[PDB]
Amino acid sequence: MINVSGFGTGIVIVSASSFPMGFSLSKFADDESPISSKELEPFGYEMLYDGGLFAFDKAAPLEVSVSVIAGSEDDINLRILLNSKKGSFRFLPGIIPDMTTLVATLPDGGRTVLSNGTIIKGPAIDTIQNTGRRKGNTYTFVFGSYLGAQT
Amino acid sequence: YKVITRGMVFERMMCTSEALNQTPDMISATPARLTFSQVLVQNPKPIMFRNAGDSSMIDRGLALAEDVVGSAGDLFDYAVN
Repeated sequence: MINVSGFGTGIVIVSASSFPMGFSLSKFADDESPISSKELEPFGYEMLYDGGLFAFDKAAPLEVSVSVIAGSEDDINLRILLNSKKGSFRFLPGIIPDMTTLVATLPDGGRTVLSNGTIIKGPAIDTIQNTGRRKGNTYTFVFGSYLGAQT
Repeated sequence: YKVITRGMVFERMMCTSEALNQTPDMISATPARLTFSQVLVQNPKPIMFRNAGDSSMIDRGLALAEDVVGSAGDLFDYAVN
């Protein structure tokens, strides 16, 4: 059998300036997917006029999204990260506040070193659902470095 | 300027136009559209020389030698010194 569980997953987000030491996401949401990423597209194809095929490279962002429980310390840290304008930081040949998410998936030890990226979108205020229970908050980051997976 | 985009070296290039754009879609950075145009030259490859003695001579045409006043005594004192 293959264990494809998700319990025990931890995330460590380290930002260049906002959180140089970094924070840890462990409290993930129950209604929304704790981690969700759209399919990477690093290749493209074009049709030649003789029916042939040509294959080339494209620029492939990695848009990841993490869902956290409303009101938790991870949610507060992510909101603090969201509310940090890029124009208030010193600039280097790198990226405005370069933030990397070390993802430790399960006791399998799968470590993902998604880096060279930044947060993009998230909820500013908590939305109260019809049921009366605040919706889990999904924050989306984008990355340009998507290698480092082990085991 | 020499523009090297992707293994595509371009020499003798000068900026013809340039346009900045400031919009609420980019509040930190500013998009900019630059346009360069190559300076057409009669000889793409010129011939030079190593040592400083052997140029081909360049002619200055008619000059209309301008006028100064120093008298010959001043020139003589200058040559003496």
